Amino acid sequence: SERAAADREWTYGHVVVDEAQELSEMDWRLLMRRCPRRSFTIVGDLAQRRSPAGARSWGAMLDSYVPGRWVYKSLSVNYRTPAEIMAVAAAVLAEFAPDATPPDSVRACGVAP
Amino acid sequence: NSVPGAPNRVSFAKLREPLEVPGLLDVQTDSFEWLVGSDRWRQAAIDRGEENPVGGLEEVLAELSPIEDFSGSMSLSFSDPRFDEVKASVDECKDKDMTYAAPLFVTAEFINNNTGEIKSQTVFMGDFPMMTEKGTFIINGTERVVVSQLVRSPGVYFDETIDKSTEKTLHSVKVIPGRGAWLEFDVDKRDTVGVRIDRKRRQPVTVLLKALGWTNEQIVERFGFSEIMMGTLEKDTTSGTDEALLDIYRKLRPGEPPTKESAQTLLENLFFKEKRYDLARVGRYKVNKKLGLNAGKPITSSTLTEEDVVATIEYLVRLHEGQTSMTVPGGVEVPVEVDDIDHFGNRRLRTVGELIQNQIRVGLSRMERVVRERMTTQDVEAITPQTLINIRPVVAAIKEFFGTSQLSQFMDQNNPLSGLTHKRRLSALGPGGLSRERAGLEVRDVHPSHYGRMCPIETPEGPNIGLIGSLSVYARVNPFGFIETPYRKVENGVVTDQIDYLTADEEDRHVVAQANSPTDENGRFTEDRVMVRKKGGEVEFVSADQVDYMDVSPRQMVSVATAMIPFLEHDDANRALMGANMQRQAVPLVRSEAPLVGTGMELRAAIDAGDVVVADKTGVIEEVSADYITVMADDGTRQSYRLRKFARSNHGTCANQRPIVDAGQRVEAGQVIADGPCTQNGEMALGKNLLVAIMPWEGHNYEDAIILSNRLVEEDVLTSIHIEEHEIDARDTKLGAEEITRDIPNVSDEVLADLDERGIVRIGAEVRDGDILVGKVTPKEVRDTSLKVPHGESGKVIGIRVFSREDDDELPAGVNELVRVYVAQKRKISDGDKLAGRHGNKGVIGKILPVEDMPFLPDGTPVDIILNTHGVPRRMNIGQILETHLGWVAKAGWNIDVAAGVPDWASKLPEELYSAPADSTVATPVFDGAQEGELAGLLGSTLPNRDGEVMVDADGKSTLFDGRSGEPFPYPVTVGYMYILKLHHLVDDKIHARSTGPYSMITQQPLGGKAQFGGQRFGEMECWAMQAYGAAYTLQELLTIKSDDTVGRVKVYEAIVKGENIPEPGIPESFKVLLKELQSLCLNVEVLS
Repeated sequence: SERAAADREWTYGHVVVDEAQELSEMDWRLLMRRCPRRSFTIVGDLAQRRSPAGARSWGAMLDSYVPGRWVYKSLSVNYRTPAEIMAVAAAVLAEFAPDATPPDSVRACGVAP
Repeated sequence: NSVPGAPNRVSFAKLREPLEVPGLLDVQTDSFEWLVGSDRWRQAAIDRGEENPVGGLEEVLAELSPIEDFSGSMSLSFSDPRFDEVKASVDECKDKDMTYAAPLFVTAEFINNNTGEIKSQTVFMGDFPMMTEKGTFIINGTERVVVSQLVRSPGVYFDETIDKSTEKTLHSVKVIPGRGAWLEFDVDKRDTVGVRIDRKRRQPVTVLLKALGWTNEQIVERFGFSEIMMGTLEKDTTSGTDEALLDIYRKLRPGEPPTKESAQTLLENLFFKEKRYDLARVGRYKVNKKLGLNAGKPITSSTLTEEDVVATIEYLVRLHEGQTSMTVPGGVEVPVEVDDIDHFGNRRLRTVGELIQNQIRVGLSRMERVVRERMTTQDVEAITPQTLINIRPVVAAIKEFFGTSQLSQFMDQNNPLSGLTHKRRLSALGPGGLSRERAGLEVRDVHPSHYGRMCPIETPEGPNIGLIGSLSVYARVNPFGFIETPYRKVENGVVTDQIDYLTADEEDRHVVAQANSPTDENGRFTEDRVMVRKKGGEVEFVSADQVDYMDVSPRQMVSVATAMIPFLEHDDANRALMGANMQRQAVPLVRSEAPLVGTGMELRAAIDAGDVVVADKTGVIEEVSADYITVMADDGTRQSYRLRKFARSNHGTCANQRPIVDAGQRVEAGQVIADGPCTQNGEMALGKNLLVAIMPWEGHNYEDAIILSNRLVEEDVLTSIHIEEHEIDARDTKLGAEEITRDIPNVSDEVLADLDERGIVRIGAEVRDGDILVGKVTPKEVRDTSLKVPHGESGKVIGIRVFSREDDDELPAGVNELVRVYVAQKRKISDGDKLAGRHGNKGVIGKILPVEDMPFLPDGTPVDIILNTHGVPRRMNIGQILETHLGWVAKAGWNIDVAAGVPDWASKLPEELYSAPADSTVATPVFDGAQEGELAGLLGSTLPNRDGEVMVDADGKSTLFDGRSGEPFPYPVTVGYMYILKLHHLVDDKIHARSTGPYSMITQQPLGGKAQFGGQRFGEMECWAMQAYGAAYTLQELLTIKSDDTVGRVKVYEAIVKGENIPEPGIPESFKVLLKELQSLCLNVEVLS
């Protein structure tokens, strides 16, 4: 850790990125300058972006470095959060170019908000 | 036995040898045969080998021929080498300082395509030195040995490593040919693959791939499973085949005018053209089996390719990525792994024949350049080979390999075994291997691929430990130069009698068992968990059904000088090393005596060395004299063997042969007819058996010192003859002639009495330091520069060897005469002389005692050597105790009383070993020999003495008497017979002293050495030690009046001779030049007071 953090030309072996939707194209550029082995564990969401730079698309950030090779998987069902709050925040999200992809929440057995 | 005149030597061996000891210089004769393409090797190869057996000369020429020119018009070709009989013989070559050589001829054909004409001639290529049946060469008189070489085989080698800075595990690849340039690849600390074409700047790897005509589509179909290689592609500013070839011709030929065709002809005529890059059949085979290529194919095409330069990268990349399995697109599956570098499936043996092949190749390349120089400057159809060909270069190469190399060594003959281990030697140094940059600590170690191929023990003690070694006794050499050792094929658990000579690569694939493993009914094992080795030497116990091979014998992994150490499994390894390397440097004795307790490997080591004489043909003996022997065979042909008498070895020892046969003796073939310097009846006798008592004496055997009787001096037991050679040359000086005469300048005529007419010394006379040997006068009118005896030397003048120019025999540039005088000295054992046994037990001789004050036995027998108790257990060499015991058991015979059956300690003994007379001889093979049950109860038997009294009990001990006091030592002492060796480390050769003499006139100190008559180094640590005492005057004295001060040593000599107070430098003296030159620099200096 101390050898690496003190160096910029350091080639890592793996790179984990949480809340990935908040990195500018130059951030991904620097990263891929760090990991040539292109072993990534990117996690994120596009509808919950805060930065304006952001990505808005993984292909925009990756096809420049890993074209057609990058795998993509999306979790489908929702179980942790009730479906009441989910409909609340899904019709909240139903604004500003929603194209809403609400994951189907289940097992809500309590008092509504 | 299996030898005609084999003196019986009973053996405790309980195992049978399904394979006899192969020849012991068949590694220095098979290769020369190969080279000269003798018919013996031809047959041997046609049996198991190709149907077109090419030699080593044939191959060289075939690669040379045909010599075409740029115009493809006129061609030259060589073929049909042919050797005519030797001009002289070995003995003549030595007597005359000639060389043992045979003329070599070659058929040269000269074709012209214009006219279709031929001008064949049988041209002469010079005299070629020959390998004597003893495995030697003879050069200007001296026997010389061309020692084999251990070298990295050609091929591809991948080596992981760690980055000094990043401490990052990275990888690499290196392609090394037998001839040409190297080709490396790397995966860098930044995950960028790259290449190092001809060890130049590290440019990327896709550059190459493109320079061979690859499109990114191909680079991405072949690769693409990886993402560091694509990332390397992406960062190739030099996109474009021709831009890449420009990059390469630039990095190689930087700046100078380029060209595309030049580019292709460089990228081709550096790797793919089989005249500037060659992977000999071994490199091709290694590459093929490594990468998964060309399985079961005709290896004929021995050069690089474009498919392998790609499979190499692919292997590398699946290596960095942890992939264990590879499959070239069309090849066969393969294991992905790193390649060890000390392993012997990768190391290979350059034998003498290969070395001489290479130097002949050099000479021929030069002769070819000359042929060309001389072919396009002489009218066509009028030039003939004899005009195109100048052999003078080739001979030089030959005359430069033997005369001056590192693998061509003066023969190491202190004794037969010293020369026989100089030939089965394996040297990791010399041009072609590691020279100085890799004399580290991981190549000098033992590797489990040494089992049966290189001895783990026999390696000299000096600076070449782990570099030089000795080949084992059951080992031979593949044609590819890899070393092979035999094993026995197991099929279901039952040891077959079938042999297989495996090499390390093959061995690592199976489970190789051990020789002592038991067998009950035609082979099957008795146990269930038998012990074996494995790939990485990983000894393990395993079920006897998992087994696939087996060792023919123990003593497989040991050498000659180490299979002649009895009870070796009872001695640790450093002292066994000592024992071997001291058994090499043992001086021959006047009368030789062979060991009572010995090993079975002492008959062959003398037959297979060559100092014995053996019968070429069966027959009877017609005449026997000291010098000549004359045999009449059954075929009627009469043979005549001349014997060496008091000839000087290359180390001062004697080389006297002596007959052991009587007229009218029906000898067989291979039967010993004469014994050599250290043999008796045909088996190595390097020392003598002595009566030893293991006990401390009155301080005179303290700290590894030891005691002797004066008997060993009266009877000339440890006496040895040493001969010395002194030469003087009467060469030109331009002031007249260096003349050798008796009318010496004015000197005592009494010095001119032992000189013959010609001013040379008279045979039979005795000399002493200073005494004249040959009067040589160099003109001035005349001075005196004669040959006088050196310091610390004397002896009888044996004989003389003169070489004149009035015969024109041969003499070097500017000489008219040479005189060689030999002088002999009988040297007796003395206080200081080193002495040893085969177990690393060594010491100097502190006291020589009269026999009347030596511990004696109740029968009156005084012991001959006293050895102390304290050195045995901390040095871990008790094999000598066992040797002592068995020596007793053999000098006093034995009779096991079987009246009531065979004792239980003898239920494993070979019958014919239930009895023996006195002075018997036995054999304890290193790892199959005398045990301790077979040796405990075998000490009780011990037939009584002439008076019926048993002088040694069942524990190995007697009861001695103080020859001084008279009383018996109050405790029983361990007595027996031990085989003891006298060594070249003698004190007449080490005592050095100096008061005055010659200096170096460069550093202006005395010279360093003993022949130089020099002084002793007083160093820095010694000056520290001299300061810590507070001694200032000794230091001043030593640093000024003895070495450097040249105006003080004279004052001192004069003072002393006059008896006046030895002076003192009034003001230091090394200071004055520095004083001047600092004053000269305008820096005032004032010596104060």
